[PDB]
Amino acid sequence: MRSYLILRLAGPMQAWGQPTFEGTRPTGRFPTRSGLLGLLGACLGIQRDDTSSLQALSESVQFAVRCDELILDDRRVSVTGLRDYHTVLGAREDYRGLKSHETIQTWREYLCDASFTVALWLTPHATMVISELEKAVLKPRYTPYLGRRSCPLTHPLFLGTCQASDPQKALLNYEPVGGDIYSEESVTGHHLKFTARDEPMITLPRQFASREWYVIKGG
Amino acid sequence: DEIDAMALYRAWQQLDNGSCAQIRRVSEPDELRDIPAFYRLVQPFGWENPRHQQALLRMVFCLSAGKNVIRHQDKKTGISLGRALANSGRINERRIFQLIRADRTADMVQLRRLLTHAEPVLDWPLMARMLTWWGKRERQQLLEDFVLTT
Amino acid sequence: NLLIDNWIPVRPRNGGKVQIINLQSLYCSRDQWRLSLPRDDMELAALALLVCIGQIIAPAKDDVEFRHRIMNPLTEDEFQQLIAPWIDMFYLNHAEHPFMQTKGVKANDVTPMEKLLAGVSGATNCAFVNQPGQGEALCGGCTAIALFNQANQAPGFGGGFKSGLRGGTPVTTFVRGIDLRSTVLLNVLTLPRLQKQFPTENQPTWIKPIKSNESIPASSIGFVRGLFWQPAHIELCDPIGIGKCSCCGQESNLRYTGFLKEKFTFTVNGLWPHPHSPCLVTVKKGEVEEKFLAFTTSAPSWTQISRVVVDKIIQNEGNRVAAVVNQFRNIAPQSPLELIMGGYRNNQASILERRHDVLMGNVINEIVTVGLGYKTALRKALYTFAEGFKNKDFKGAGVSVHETAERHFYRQSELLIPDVLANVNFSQADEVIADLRDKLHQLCEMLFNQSVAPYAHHPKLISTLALARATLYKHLRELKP
Amino acid sequence: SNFINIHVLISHSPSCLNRDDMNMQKDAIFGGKRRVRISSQSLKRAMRKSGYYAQNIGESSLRTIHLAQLRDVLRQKLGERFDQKIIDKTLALLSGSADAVTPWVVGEIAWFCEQVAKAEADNLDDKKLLKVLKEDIAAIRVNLQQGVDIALSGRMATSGMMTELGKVDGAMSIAHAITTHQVDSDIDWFTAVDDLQEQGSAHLGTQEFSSGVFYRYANINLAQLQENLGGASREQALEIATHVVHMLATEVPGAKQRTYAAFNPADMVMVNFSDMPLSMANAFEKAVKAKDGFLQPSIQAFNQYWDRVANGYGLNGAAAQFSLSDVDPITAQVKQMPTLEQLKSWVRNNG
Amino acid sequence: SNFINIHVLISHSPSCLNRDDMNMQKDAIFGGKRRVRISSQSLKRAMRKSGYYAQNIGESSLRTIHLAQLRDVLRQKLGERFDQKIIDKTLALLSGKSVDEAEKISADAVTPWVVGEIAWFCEQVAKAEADNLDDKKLLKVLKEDIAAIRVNLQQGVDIALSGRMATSGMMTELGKVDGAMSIAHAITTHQVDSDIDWFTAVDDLQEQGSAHLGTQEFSSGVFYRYANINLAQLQENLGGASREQALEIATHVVHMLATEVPGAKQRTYAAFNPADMVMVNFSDMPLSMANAFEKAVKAKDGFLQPSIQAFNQYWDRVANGYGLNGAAAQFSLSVKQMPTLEQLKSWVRNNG
DNA sequence: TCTGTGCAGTGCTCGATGTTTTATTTAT
Ligand SMILES: [Zn+2]
Repeated sequence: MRSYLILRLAGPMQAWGQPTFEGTRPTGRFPTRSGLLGLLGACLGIQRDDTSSLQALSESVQFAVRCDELILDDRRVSVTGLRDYHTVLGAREDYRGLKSHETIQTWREYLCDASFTVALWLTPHATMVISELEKAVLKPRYTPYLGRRSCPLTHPLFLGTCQASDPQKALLNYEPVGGDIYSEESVTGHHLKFTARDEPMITLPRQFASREWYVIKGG
Repeated sequence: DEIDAMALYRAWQQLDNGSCAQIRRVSEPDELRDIPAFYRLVQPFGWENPRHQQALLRMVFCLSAGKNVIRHQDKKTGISLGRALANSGRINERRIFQLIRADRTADMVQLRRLLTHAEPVLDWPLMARMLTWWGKRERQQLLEDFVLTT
Repeated sequence: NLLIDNWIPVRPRNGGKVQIINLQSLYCSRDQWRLSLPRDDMELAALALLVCIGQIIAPAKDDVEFRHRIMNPLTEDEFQQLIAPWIDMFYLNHAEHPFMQTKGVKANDVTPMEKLLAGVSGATNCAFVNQPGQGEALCGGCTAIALFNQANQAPGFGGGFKSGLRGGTPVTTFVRGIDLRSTVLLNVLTLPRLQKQFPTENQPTWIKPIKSNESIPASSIGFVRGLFWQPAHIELCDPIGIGKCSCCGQESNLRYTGFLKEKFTFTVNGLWPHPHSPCLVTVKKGEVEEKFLAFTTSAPSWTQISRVVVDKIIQNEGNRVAAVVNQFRNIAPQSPLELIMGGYRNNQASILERRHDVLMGNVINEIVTVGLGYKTALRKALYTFAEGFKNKDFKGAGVSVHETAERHFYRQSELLIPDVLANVNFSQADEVIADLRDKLHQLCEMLFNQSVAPYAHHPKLISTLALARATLYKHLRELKP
Repeated sequence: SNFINIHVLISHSPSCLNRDDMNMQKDAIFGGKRRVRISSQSLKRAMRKSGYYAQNIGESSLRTIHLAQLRDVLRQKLGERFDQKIIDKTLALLSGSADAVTPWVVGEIAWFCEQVAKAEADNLDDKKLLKVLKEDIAAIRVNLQQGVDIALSGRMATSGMMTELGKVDGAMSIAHAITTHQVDSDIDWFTAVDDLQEQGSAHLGTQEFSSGVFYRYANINLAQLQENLGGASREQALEIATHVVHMLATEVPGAKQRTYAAFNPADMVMVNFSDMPLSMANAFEKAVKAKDGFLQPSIQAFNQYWDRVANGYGLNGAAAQFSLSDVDPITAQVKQMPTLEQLKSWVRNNG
Repeated sequence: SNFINIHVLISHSPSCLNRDDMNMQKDAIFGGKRRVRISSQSLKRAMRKSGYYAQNIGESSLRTIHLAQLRDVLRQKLGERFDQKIIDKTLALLSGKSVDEAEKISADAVTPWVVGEIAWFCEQVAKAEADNLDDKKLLKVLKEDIAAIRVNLQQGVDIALSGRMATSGMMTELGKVDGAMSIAHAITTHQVDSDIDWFTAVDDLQEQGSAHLGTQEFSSGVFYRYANINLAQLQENLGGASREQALEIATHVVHMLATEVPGAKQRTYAAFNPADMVMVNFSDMPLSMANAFEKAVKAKDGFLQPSIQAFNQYWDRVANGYGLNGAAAQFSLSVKQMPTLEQLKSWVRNNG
């Protein structure tokens, strides 16, 4: 049995990116690999130019994300999408200089009434220990948020720690149970995969490599 | 669980002239709470259950326009209220707007005035179902049915 | 040289590290490769390049040989034989005929490499939302790929710059294989069909240049001149030394940092029979008109199964499959067929949206079929509203509410897809599809109300609104089995 | 603790404070019910462009950054990538005893060092360098005189920042503001009477509007604020934070305010320190029902929620609350402030 | 203090002072309760079209979209000062539309016009072509002194107060005005369930029944009116007027906000009621008192007394909680107390 | 000891222009 660090990602608004080079900023259904690394990298004091420990975090940690349905008054509330018409005045026209446009337009998608429970474990050749990752989520250095800085948390990042055989068995200890799980480690009775391009290329800033979740449906 | 709309329709139809007149002179739905004849009419339809009270007030207040103003006609969904008001060819579209925009109690007052004018032929259990909820959705569908008929 | 030296970004089919191979290593081994770039649109551009290359160097003489080369890699001797007469046309840095370029471009300034990076620039918001310096130094492979992408999939740089033969932003549709080698071979028309496809000047635009302001009959263009068509006057600059490519992140001896361009126009009359794109068939007057498919006001896509969505739209909605797809169906009518596909949604030079499915079942078809049904129900209802809005002499965005709502349809329903796909199996299929219907039914009502909400308390529009909502529920009722 | 949480409940009269590209009020689904929304970016700009901000943040004492005093630490920071010849040449041409240095200052100067290092190698100087880097030099000089604004709100949409360390986030994080209650918006059907037209108007239109008791949430990263102020003190950071508390209570977006005029101050302001910053939005996840207004039940729902989860969420730490209302108070663990100024002083004094 | 906040509590007898597309009373949800509403645009038009405005401020602007009709008005009004050719080109440059002899020429949208301002412009146009100065450079010159243009708004003050935008012509660049007065929609301090009047029209040639039967919504209500004036903005909008000039204009707004009532349905409902409480307060930041009535006022010997009381209590709560100490005065019929409105107005005229 | 015409040097606004769109219409 390995040690797991259990996290809770809850808030009225979330955003988990999909590939884009456009003014449209799309969200997926559950947290990304890159987004979870960034969240951890925020709790730790990692700066954007520190590629060394940026790569040390990525090589040390793997995730498992469970989608949690909001239950209210014994009624189920579904996750909905939200489109924000987001404008910027005096936005940069070039990457150097002070010339700017009057108005630019962007379109940003959010999730509403979404909540997630994240299982976290160490790779066989990890650098850090779950003990110091626990410290980081309890006392973050940079401000933690759900995808975008405008999206605060309504529940503490830290949920618990535990020991278990597989990520599914670990997430079982924490209500609410029943949601679909996406894991970096495969579990025995499941064979479905979820393709994604959310593996941050750390040697190539703001670029992403293809990878795959192992899909584990809830009962 | 659900109000027997036709049973209530029949009960109102074979009501004695006295009890009928006592109910008809009401000027708004809440005044039915002052009428003894009203309680006896709706008691076998679940009045003592608070769940049914607001619905029964609307239903009976619409009926109170008269025994012969609302003519029930069986399905061939069945004729909705919106289509039935348009079928009369007597009601201006502007009065339908004013009806569906009106707030509480005032809406029932204006509705009953429209029923009096239109003397509609409709599916009464279908109208009762509409009166049970009477949400914003039902009011918009009323107006759209009226318009789609004309 | 694209036929000789390494430039193809690959990694093992289920392996790890990226390695840069050459065309011979691909054609002459049972090694399983898959393209690997940071961008899906560039992976598709690369495959298109490879396919167009394999289309001129090795068309099978018959279907029998076609099936043979797929199961059996060529020998290095056969490969060298086939590529021998083509080496002269695939030089990046060359004296008189650079690959897809034009020597002697008259330009006052040097155009940055980002302009070939399709979407990194193009709109006034790009500098604010995108990461800078993606095109400071491009390797040889990425440069050729980018050039090929600009000539085929991307819109022109701006005024005075022309787009590809299929038009601006066409949808490219390839038959998918098990690995890169098979996929390339699978999309090469055999010699017989090649002749039936193209019944001319068969020399490239960078060897036999295009004359300014000339009118060109489409039938007067050879298949290699068309497949490797270059509508723009572009000339690369002198590259630089060893370092990281700012696009792919790989090390490269030569890295380009800029290029020259100039306004250049002409006219291709008629429609060139490009084999890589599906098209729409319309009959105006007595003549038959064809239009290559493109993501116009929406880009139909779902996570994990976008290729299936696009496939069904072609299969069902006057759409016709690509010629390379038509070939595969004839060669193997009973074999299952999935797409490798991509395209852009654009506002002239600006790229608004990218949708690409690049990876190397009947329930999924059923799911997509159901999805498109609700999509169509929504469109007919809101088009009914938009037309009535127009006929009522009203102005504003009310005349296109069916466009926005269609885009929102795919994005809102995409959120349902992961859970649907996760629970699909033999016994649960009918149940999860039924639940999907209820969800999509509810979504259509929500989106209808949302699209129409800004025009509440417009009494003159009540008959238009009522007709539109009645239309919606009529089509929604026809969808429940 | 490192984080300051700021919670505001503010009631607006009929208005349209934030709208989209169809001129409809912005909204959000929360707890399955529609809430009117004022976006993060709208709220933050109302603060950043306000007069109060220009006077207390834009004209701060820590505003100015002197490259002269930073020579030593810059000399050792860039000393392993660059030698003092270039580092000092750069430091002087940009301007014409410091302990620490702001991260973006190091990174942007390091970029200028890369340019002059390549300038000496390419064997060009005089005006040629100052011609090429004319706009770039002008850019950083402006930024060196807006240090508190940059530390608090982050860099501007056009800043001329060049490096990754130049991607400067704000030390304060502002959430989207949403109503505590469900809202069905009203519609204003309007005319425009033409002075030269006899029959009817020259234009007709509609405008969506509503009231709303909004919940505003913001947090401040103190260490980040200090670190981006060249290593300022906790006290100096707490002084900045006092201004944020004031603005989140009083500043309102200007949209539609000329014709709807919803110039309302907050009725409840609460500040609490923590190691983990949390929004108390789930106090209203079950949408607040009206009982003699929405404001009183909202403050009540906010207080009851705090009493229920604060302990388990680790919201032990200094907490204070200001309120215009006499609603039954939170747990006694929260110190009641009778005026806003007393609340702000409580923040200056570290709680 | 740059802002002058104005607070009015005014009670109306049964009436229908402002209605919508279906002739029903305008309303709004505030505190979860329906309030009867009078739009700010209705208030502003009632003031600018009033006799008091005409006597104390001057001429209201000309708001129109019909340039062909405007063309003819200017020719009749500016004919003895300029030749018809100059008048036509001036309108053409400002509106961005071709002014010929067409029966119908339409602007982009409804736009407020000031004759005196147009008169000032055609001077420039005349001098422009006289000095052989083309239109592109004429615009460049005029953009250099917008204050000289804004001095003409002293002939059209309602624009200086309420603003102007244009999307075509030189008005895009030269006529952009951000109004100095902010004003809210008047809402009732209490919940209202509107009354309905069931009426008939008796036909003198019809002995049986009436020729028309109908219904008309109406109600009473104690309304809260709020407005503020940005003095510095008002001075700038008047081409650099003095504070005394701005203060005097503000004083007329105070008077009108307390006495001017929209004319709608007044011929048959006659709710000609003056305000029962007026409150003026100088501040650095605009302050509305609306949240005094977020909890809807319950009746207690009327709505008026408990409304004024609710206003006073909330005023103290805000002043004590936010430590506000801007000058303030209060006139009432039911903080410096003013026995008469006139004393209140002198107070404002004298910078508080 | 300040200032004047030439620059060099360029920061621009100017305008014509590359492309390409359409899908519907209740219930009685
Ligand atoms: Zn590369």
